[PDB]
Amino acid sequence: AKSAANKLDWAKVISSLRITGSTATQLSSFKKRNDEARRQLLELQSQPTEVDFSHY
Amino acid sequence: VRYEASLRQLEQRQLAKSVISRVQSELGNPKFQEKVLQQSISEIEQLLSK
Amino acid sequence: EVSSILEERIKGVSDEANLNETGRVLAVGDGIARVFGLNNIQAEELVEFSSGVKGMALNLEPGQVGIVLFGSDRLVKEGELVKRTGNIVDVPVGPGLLGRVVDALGNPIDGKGPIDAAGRSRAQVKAPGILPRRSVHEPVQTGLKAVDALVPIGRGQRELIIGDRQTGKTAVALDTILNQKRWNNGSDESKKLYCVYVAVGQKRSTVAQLVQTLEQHDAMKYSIIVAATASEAAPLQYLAPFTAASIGEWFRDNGKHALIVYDDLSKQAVAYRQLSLLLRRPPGREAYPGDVFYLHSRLLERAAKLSEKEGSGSLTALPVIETQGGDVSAYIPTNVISITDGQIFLEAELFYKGIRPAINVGLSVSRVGSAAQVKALKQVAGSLKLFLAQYREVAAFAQSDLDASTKQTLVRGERLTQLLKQNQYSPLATEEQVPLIYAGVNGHLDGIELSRIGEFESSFLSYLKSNHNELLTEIREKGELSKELLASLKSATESFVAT
Amino acid sequence: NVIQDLYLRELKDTKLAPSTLQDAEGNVKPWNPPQKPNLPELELQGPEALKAYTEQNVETAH
Repeated sequence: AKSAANKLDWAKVISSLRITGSTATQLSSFKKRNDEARRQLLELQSQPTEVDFSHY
Repeated sequence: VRYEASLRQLEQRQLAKSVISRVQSELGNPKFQEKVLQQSISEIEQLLSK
Repeated sequence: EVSSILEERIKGVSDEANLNETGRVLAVGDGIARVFGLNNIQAEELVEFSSGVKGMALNLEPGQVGIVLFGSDRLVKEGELVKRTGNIVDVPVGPGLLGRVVDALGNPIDGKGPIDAAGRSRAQVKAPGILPRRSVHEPVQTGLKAVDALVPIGRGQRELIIGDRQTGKTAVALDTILNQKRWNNGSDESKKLYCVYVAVGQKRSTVAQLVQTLEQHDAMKYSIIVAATASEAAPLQYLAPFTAASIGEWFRDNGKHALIVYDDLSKQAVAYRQLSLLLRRPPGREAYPGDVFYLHSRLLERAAKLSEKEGSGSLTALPVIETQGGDVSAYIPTNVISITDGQIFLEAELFYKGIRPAINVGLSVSRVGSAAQVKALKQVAGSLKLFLAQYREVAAFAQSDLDASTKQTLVRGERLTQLLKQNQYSPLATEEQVPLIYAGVNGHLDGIELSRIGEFESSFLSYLKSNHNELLTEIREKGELSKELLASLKSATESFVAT
Repeated sequence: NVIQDLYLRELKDTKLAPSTLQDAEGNVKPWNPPQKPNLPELELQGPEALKAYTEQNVETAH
């Protein structure tokens, strides 16, 4: 899931430990971390999608 | 909704100036006289009830 | 529509003057109408003018009775009929004022309509007797870490909040209201404090922000804000704490507990000064009227922890006094200090030095203190007082060759000081206060870097929430710390501290 | 009484006709409904990417 995405990401940090030359480990990590965090805060931010015509 | 509340307030001030006009109407007519008579007799009855 | 509401009200006018005592203004100056008539009148009675002004009758003199107008001068003029309401100042009281922002009179300034008030009770009601009180043993938790441990506050207590001018004095107060939400939500009415904030002289914009902040934290549903704003008249301002106290009395009388925060009595003094001088009563110290002590004491002794005869009920109080340039020798502060059973003394340097709460716990004292402190928290923070005391002495060692013992103290003290910071408008639960303090007490945090103290707290809390929310719950329900719990707590602390 | 009469007369005899929806429209925010979050183009196409990644990557330790 998302826990896999980050687990494999950080796994690659400790793999890059064993195979230095990381310059795009950070680009992979940054991009997935960012956009994963963007969608979750979006989905929690989400306005009710209807116009409240009940009360208002 | 904000304008709806505003329209209620505007309605209230509009309806206020109509009262000023009606006040001028009451004090103009010999309702001005006749209601003083009504008050007079009303006070007589009331003041007797004391 | 609105018109229909008006027709009903207009139908509701049919009253007639059936009163054998009236007055006619003789001269009106300074909001001190001096009225000719009113031969038989009860003292401080509420009186209604022709211009619909309401007043109280502070001076009953042999020839004239000097009403003080609650209204504006322009309205009143000579000769005006002065109807006698015949009721000494009384304001509606009941459970209805919960979640109601009301002006002093009792009218909703939040327009939530007529108060659900089961009585209108007079504003002067003498203080509970010697025998109607019992010793305090019920804590109240402000959620501010330093306050709850260093200056523990009970219930039905007097305890000053004397500090620097609008340096979020109000912020410190509001925080208490927020932490009380947690207990309030709790069903038992021993866990329900119905808080009352008495906003004196505070501008309507300021009180609007307060209202907004409270509404955001949904505190309105046990909160009452008696509002006497900057614009509100000096008689209303004078009677505003007295009126407020009466609202509190209903809850207390019903046997419940509640907390009334008089903010700030310094402005109450000025309003009374305005009245007194205008009523030509002799001036007194610091140009304040002489019986200002009698008033302030009278107000503050209507807060008490009532005996079990009186059904255990109470009205905790927390007066707020604003220091006029830190002059604590000033007449109004000195008086209040004597009356209060403890004071909390906020220092400007601390505020500037980013310590928020900026409470200087050096000169903060509570005379009831640890009597109504959580047992768990009492155990784990006697030491904390002593450590901090040393930290103060070893403060001056901040500037070369310096004993290791002092340096150890200094480190421990700084980490503790950082630990007791609590960002404004965030309260905390006691069950999460005690673990954090335990670590500091055991000096685990001495090792922890100052910068990492902030990170540590939340992390330790998260560690506790996952790993040992059994401990948190045990602390919560047992309310005491036992050697077995402290054993487990020490282990948990070690494990987290290691990471 | 006469007070009631005065009101009754005023209300009854003086009736407003409420303002148009158009006048209200000016005094309220109108509403323009945002349409489409846009569909981006497929990123890093061709074997330009495939070749780029295979060839570029070789940076590993000794």
